[PDB]
Amino acid sequence: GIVEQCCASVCSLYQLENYCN
Amino acid sequence: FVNQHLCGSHLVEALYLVCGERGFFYTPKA
Ligand code: NA
Repeated sequence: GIVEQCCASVCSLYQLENYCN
Repeated sequence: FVNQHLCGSHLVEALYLVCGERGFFYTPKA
């Protein structure tokens, strides 16, 4: 999930962009 | 600025800036 992928570990543009509408 | 640990309001603020007009969904619960 996003907190696991971007808080608990380092985020990426790819990940953030998967949550954009 | 996105390749770091982004938590809480810091993460929503990155989503707000990267996504723009597109908007996003923030689901912490998952
Ligand atoms: Na990560």
